[PDB]
Amino acid sequence: NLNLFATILTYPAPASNYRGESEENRSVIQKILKDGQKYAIISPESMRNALREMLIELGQPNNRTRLHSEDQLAVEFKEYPNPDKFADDFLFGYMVAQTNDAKEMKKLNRPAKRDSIFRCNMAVAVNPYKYDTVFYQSPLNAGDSAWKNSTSSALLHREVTHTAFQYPFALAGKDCAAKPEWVKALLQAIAELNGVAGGHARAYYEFAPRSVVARLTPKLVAGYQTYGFDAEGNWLELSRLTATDSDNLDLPANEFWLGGELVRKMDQEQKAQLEAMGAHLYANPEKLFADLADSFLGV
Amino acid sequence: NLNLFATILTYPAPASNYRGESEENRSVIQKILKDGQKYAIISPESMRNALREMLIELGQPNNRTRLHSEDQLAVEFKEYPNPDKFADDFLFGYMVAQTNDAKEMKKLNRPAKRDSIFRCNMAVAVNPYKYDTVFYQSPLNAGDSAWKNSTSSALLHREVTHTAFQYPFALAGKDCAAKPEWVKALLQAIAELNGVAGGHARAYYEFAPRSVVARLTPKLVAGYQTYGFDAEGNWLELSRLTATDSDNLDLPANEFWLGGELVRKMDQEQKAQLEAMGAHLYANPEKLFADLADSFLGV
Amino acid sequence: NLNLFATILTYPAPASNYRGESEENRSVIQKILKDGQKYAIISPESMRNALREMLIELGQPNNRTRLHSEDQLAVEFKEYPNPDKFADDFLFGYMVAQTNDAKEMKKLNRPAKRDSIFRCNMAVAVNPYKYDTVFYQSPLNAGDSAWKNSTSSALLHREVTHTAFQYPFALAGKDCAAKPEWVKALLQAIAELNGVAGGHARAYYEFAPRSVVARLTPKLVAGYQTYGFDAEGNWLELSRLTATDSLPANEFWLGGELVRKMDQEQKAQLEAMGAHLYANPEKLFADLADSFLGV
Amino acid sequence: TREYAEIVYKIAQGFVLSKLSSKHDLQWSKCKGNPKLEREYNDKKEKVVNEAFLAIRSRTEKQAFIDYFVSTLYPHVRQDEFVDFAQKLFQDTDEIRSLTLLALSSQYPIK
Amino acid sequence: EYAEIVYKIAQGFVLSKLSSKHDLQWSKCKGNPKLEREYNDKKEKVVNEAFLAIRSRTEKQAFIDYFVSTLYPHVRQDEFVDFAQKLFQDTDEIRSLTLLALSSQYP
Amino acid sequence: YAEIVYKIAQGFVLSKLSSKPKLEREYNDKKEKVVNEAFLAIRSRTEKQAFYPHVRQDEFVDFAQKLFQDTDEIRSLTLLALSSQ
Amino acid sequence: EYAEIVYKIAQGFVLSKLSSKHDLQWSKCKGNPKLEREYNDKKEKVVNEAFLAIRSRTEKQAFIDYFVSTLYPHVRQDEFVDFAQKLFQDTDEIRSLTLLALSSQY
DNA sequence: ACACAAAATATCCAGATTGGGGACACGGTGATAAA
DNA sequence: CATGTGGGAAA
Repeated sequence: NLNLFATILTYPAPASNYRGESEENRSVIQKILKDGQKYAIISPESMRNALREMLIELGQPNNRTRLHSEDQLAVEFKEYPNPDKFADDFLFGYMVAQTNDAKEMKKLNRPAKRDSIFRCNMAVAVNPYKYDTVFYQSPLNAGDSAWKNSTSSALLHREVTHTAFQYPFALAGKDCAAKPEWVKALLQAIAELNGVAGGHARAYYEFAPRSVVARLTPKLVAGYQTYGFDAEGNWLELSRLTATDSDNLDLPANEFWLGGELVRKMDQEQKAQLEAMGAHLYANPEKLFADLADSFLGV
Repeated sequence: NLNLFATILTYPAPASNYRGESEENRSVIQKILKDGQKYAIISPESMRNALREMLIELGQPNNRTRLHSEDQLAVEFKEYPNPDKFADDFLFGYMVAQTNDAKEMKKLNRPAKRDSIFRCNMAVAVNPYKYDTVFYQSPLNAGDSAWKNSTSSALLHREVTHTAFQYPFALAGKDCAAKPEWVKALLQAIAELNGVAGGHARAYYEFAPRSVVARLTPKLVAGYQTYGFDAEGNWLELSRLTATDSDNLDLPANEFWLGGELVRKMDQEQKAQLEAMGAHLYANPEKLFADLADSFLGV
Repeated sequence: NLNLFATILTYPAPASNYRGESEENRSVIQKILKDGQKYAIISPESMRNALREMLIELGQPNNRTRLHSEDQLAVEFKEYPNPDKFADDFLFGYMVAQTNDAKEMKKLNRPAKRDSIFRCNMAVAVNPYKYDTVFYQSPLNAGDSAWKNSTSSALLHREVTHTAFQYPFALAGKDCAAKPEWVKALLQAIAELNGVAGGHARAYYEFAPRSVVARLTPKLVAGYQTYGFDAEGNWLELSRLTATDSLPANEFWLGGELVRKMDQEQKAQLEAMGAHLYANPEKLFADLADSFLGV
Repeated sequence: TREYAEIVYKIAQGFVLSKLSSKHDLQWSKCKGNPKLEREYNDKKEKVVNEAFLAIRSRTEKQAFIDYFVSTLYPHVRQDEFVDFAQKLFQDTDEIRSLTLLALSSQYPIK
Repeated sequence: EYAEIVYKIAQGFVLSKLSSKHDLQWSKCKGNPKLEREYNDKKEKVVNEAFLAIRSRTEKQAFIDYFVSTLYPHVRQDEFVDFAQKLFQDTDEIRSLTLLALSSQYP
Repeated sequence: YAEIVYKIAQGFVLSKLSSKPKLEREYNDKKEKVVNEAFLAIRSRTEKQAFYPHVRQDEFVDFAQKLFQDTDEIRSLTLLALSSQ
Repeated sequence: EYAEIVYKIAQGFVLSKLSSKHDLQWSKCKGNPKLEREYNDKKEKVVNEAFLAIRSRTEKQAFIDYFVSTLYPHVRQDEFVDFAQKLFQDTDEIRSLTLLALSSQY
């Protein structure tokens, strides 16, 4: 009741996510895994920025905001960040400093914020990469030389993959005075996040709802999960033996896990069997979050 | 009320629409999917060009026009691209910058075009590729030595597929000052799309009418859909559980769907009962975009 | 009956916990082995600090704590440590005094404290390092110059490895007057630990539960184990050359997560020979700790 | 298979030589002293090998490549290993297509 | 042994036809070279006739109707069952197998 | 069920043979060669000519099986009988 | 040893392709300076387009099929099968050698 | 219902040709601090 | 810088 864990996957779709750079005119993709194949990944700070943007989307005061200016990537700083900020600074982010003024701005707050309340890891494509590409391009040239771009009309390439990927996250319950109001918004935003990519004019897809495996127990951060699903998308095979035996055999409890969308798989008899112990009842993740945020919280 | 999600598919017809290149005398086609089969695609920028052409068809001022001139692919670029351009520049497109002249073109507009209100994704053939080809031609020479082309009479090949494919698209409803005049043109254009091919001298293919499933929700860009139909095209099996419990059992409500051409399927019993929840009435897709565009828009 | 050895591994996950620095500013992971392959390690001090932190987490007294303060790294002196400190100092902790305070802390306790009791070792990735890396950072610049950081914004690289690593540990049974209460908490904590790294805003992974095997023998610190597990995880081969010949005896093994392998016939014959009847690693430490203890 | 690679090279060159000998009743044994015969010999070899190469390269597919190879090409005579070589062929054919392309294209006369 | 059966039945068929047309037991050919020449001529005539006959018709029912009727396979007393039950891919592949086996036997 | 066709063909051929020491071997070899004349007559059929464990069930069931895939039956009597001799 | 034959293959491909396409040889090129200029620039163009074509499609099948082009220059009599087997298996160093050989001709 | 036989010879494509032209990225940036 | 090779099966 003091910790919350989850891993979330998505729907299958093509993904561009042009990140790398190449003189050979091919926007390469990031590969991290070594099993004889390559996998596509997502940097966590990308979804961090998306979460910041949707904290902006709902009414939530902030100190950080992106502006468009000279080519140096700049972000407007607004008021000086304080731990008693409403949405962004308190929830995550550090107040780095070089001079840190005088006597810690007259002993106001503290220049050391521990870390983000919630911690996330990078995503894994869980589908092998293939060398396919798209000859999607033919830049042209200006006609009247008015605001003309580069002189020549060159050729280049791009590549995409049809893939669905998952990512884990977790958090610990420390504060309950001011934390609940912004934790509700955090959970609502987590239930539906959009972006986390450079190209949305082309190769648009959204990836929040596919399944939830949430957990909340006073074990102080214990993980029986491997943070991995299969291609067909169900991982209950190794955990079906674990789900039962709630009363005895020292096995993970009944109100230890939560359901998702995989519960709507075809067969139902064993779903009814598992219903007696565990809380695998919610088919829509957005409804599941509205209840389990209350359950995890004080109210 | 502020978002619109939809997917559009087509009628079956033999379609080549060659895009690739090869010295092997076979105009290759683009394949991206990896399930042991090959699927043909159409890149979105071609659809964007077709949309620009159709906006040109109706009375709509523009700053970008394609000229037919010297062999280098070129565009007549006309005036400075200003965000207050009635049809093309505001709706999508970007204002590039290399030198950015002096004092930001007399302190006018902004050269950072970030928003592309029309969000588009590529199409998927949803039909496995076949290695069939066509032995359709042999190049032939000139005899009177007037404007003499290549010396010999060559031979080559081409391949075609009998296929029908779908694509998703989405847009966010934020502005209501200038959009209502121009947005209506976009919706009308989408209903009718003409082009999106290499050469219509052969295998001219059009994908104007078929079933459509538009969805507008105040969910801040969230979609339960998967963006995929069956081989027959009856994707609606997933909503069978969703429609039954509109009133109760903690599931989405009656105003939760829109219809299209697929409603004219033979069965009628559940269409009578589904009428009690959704607006499944429009037999003609072109009529659908006349009404639901009004509801999504201000008027 | 007076010595206990064990080794612990974990689940696969990307890496973290860098130490080195680069002139051209790519964070670098530690490298040790020079045989044509690289490996990532963790110094024992980090996991010792994490164990101290989780001893603080449970209700336990202490004379040492980490305070978040000015840039200089400091630790609170608090009061004079005593050997009869209820949780930490008795468990471990060495103090060395330059002046030896006043007359050997007034002729009390013992001046120099021997840590002993607890032992640790390196953590080896048991999976070769690869040159994969990601360039990730694109810092910001202030638009109002309110507490502005460095002027420019750069782009630098960072690398991760999809790897799981193991480490051994050991402890001897010498005290039983006040030791058991704190030993129970120590075993509960080591059965489930977390952190042992700096970067947890990114690259989050936890390495408490996996196939664990421990040995309680009066061997005076001699171990047949090579202290190495299989890369795939099926390290069981060392048991096959040994268990069939019971020259370790029948009660010289334990079991962990690996026992739930589908094969069952040799489990039955080993059940009559070894007491590896545990499938939940948490349950294993609850019982075998009592056997290690006098009662 | 390296043995089957040698088989492929041998059968390709044998098919070329045998087809040239049968179709235009021409023998290389008469090479010496008749250079004009060398021109029409090289011309016929060019024609046949170019036609074969274009035909084989024209399409790539399992059934088309397999049945064209078994119909329009006459393999050499061996006692038993044909079963092993064929059964190894039927799982994977692309490497066999590349190897037979190499063997056939190596037959071009120099200059 | 699957493909070995096809090879054996093709070789037996060509030998049986050659024996029906002309005297069998090739070892009687012995030294007289003209006997070898005429034997090879008859062999290649029969083989290429069968080659053309099977080549022009390789389409489903007609192919098997010509194959089973005009060829004499071995007994395969009980092992034939597996050969019969998978007949679809069996034909789809033994068209190529039979063509290869027939093409293998030229002088 | 191909083995059923093999068994019925072999049994019925042996039945005709029984209906009417190298001498024993050559007798069987020549007689089985004689019975082949009946099969070439049967394999001259195209669709319509000449139509053990149980009798009641087969007529109730196998009669339906005979009329839907009669094209399959052509290989049975041809392939199986020829395999004998 | 195969590096030299690969270099010779590339050189023969370039010379034979140019001679077939635009009926030019080295001696008449030595004739007058304008013909050096024309032949040289066309050679630059053809080698550049070949290098640009080959610089992409870096995998087994794509590289093999793009190697199918150029008509397998001067493969000559197959006295050695090791090239057919070992080099087809390696399929990596061959691309680097081919790229270097193509870039060497300018 | 007895017996007899279940086809024979020549031949299975011929010639001409297998792409052409223009173009393969533009600009801004490479970490601060305590021991 | 160039061409080469054989023979069986059953109640």
